[PDB]
Amino acid sequence: ARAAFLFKTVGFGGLQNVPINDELSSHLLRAGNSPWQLTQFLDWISLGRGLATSALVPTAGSRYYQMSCLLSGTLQIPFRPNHRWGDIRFLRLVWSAPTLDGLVVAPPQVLAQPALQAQADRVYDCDDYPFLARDPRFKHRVYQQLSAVTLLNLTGFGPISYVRVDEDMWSGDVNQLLMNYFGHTFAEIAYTLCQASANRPWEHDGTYARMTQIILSLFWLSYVGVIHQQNTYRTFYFQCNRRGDAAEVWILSCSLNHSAQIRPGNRSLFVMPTSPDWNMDVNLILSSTLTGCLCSGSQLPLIDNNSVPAVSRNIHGWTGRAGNQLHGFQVRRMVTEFCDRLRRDGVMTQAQQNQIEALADQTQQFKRDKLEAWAREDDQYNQANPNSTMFRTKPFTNAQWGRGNTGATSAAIAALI
Amino acid sequence: ANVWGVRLADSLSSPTIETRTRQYTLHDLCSDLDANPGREPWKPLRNQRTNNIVAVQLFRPLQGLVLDTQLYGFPGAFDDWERFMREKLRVLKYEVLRIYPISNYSNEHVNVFVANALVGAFLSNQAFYDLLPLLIINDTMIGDLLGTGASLSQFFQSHGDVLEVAAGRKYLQMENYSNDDDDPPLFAKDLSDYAKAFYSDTYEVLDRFFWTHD
Amino acid sequence: PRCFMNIQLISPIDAPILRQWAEIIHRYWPNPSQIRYGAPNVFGSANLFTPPEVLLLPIDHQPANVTTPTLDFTNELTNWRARVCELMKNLVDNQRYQP
Repeated sequence: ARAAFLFKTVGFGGLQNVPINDELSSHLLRAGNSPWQLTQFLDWISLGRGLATSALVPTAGSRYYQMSCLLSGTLQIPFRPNHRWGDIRFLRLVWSAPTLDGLVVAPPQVLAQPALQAQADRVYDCDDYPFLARDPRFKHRVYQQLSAVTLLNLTGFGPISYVRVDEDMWSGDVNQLLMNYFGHTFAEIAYTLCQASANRPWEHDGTYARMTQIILSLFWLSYVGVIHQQNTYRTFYFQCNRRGDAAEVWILSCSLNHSAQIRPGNRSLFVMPTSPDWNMDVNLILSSTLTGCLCSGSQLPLIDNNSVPAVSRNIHGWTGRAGNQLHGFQVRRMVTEFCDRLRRDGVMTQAQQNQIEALADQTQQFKRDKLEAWAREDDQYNQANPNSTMFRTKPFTNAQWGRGNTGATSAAIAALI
Repeated sequence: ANVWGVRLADSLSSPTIETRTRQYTLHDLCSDLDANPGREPWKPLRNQRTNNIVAVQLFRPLQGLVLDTQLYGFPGAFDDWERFMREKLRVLKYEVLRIYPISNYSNEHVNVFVANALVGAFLSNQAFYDLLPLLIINDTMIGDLLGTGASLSQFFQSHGDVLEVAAGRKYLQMENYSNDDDDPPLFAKDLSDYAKAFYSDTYEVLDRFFWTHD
Repeated sequence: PRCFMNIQLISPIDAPILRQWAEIIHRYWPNPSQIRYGAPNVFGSANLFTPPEVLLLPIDHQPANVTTPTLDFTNELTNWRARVCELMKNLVDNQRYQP
């Protein structure tokens, strides 16, 4: 499938250096030395029915964002034409391994030394350094999160699911494996998968590939509300009736009422949003998490160069010369279209969708306001902070509070049955 | 050019020219089992003092020698070895005839590696009159050699879609050897165990497999 | 000593015995192989001297050919005791053990 492995190092819209401050690492390295903080990252969700929030990190938006800033700073050292490990600070940072592991304070001499400079947009290959280049396995392991960084990094905007629908995803072992999780919350099986590859990413055309395909696909179908109690996908569909809020629990169900048919014809596409409120959502992060493994086990298609910023084009590992341009939206009009075509089916009443929209856009308002306020606070911080710099999250613009451009995309992603 | 102790070219002599390979068929098998007077498929080499034949290197397919010499049996005289050879050969000739008629067909593919397993079984003086249709290559010996699960685990052994063997023998030292200044070494390719190689048909899956192999 | 791995350091009639000894050994000392074990997702791995999920053996593994017991007498152990037995034989063939 894929024997080529690369990545890139983040750029900035105006910062002369890394904005990472040791404080972040510390409050994360309070335990251990890992470069990936997967465990409490995932557990920091507070079950996702609500979020975990702090001044240091109010959202896993912020969490993973600084995770990224950190690891961007981290990689600086060992990875050069002059590859190496040990005794050169990156804000007192030192690894302790030839496999480039362990993270502690610089030695006294190394505390005095100047830190390694950084550069922006520093794309590289993940196969140059020899040590890990001897162990395929830990290499793959790290790659599934190098990707999680990279993909979100490649765009001035958010994450993307590479949704794919294909028939062979029906098989005996398949529906077998399916059977394991009836009446099950998406999030928990996501956890199981994080496990079942963190141990070992399954092999290229693994059973579990087709599975997670089913998972994310049915997820997004319910997400748009594509399938439902009557429009059913081999009679399976998640639920979360509490719609209108920032937390959903979509769960497997079988409908013995009507079933919708899958015509032949394999299809797929690449979805992002256009509202930077996703910081309440998690499902995007897990989809990212798994799609990373999908890459690290299976060589996957690429997108058009024009689909991405010019400086970030023609990437062997990610940026091919063709591939379906992204698909953006905003959750507000997302649930709008969702409930609307649902009632189009006549399984509702009008006041239903209406009372949905009320609370939904109420929440939209409030939390956008909170977002912008925290932005102001961080600005004043920077003003007070000539030397201890940071961005809680990927900096944004109000220009990102409008059209989802999702209109025809509705029918597009809808015609994937 | 003088590397650490060696002094070599400073300009090339490397050609580019190559040819095409042989394909194997029935009368291929036959003639190879004919040991053509004058076109015999071996090269009996010698020392280099008085140049006395003391070894041979083989032209596969005649290989498949996998076990201890102490079961082989053959004289210390060159000619004697060859006549005993010719005898047993024409015997197994009559045999393979019994199995397949000379006119049953004309020419057709057969797994050479299989033929060499037969070589070894015969010379080993052990029975093989049970692995017989397995000779005939229908389309791809890979699936053919891999269809079976347990038989004669002493030539070949299958693990998954893999077959694992040591390739047929190439050299043989004879009974006049004396470790002379004129004795070029075969490098232990005549041993009853000096190597192991492994096939299915493809790189990647075994490249996977090796995380669980030395 | 060097001679301990150098059979050339003695004449094979000055001491034919030890010469054939080392020679035999170099040619026949038993051969090792390995095998897998268990299921990783339920057992894991503690093997760190070796690629994951491997299990060596000082011996070569030989599969069987039918579900019944097998009548086997070409074993490197069979052949092995045979080796040392004939070594004794050749030994006692000495001219000097019959006055």
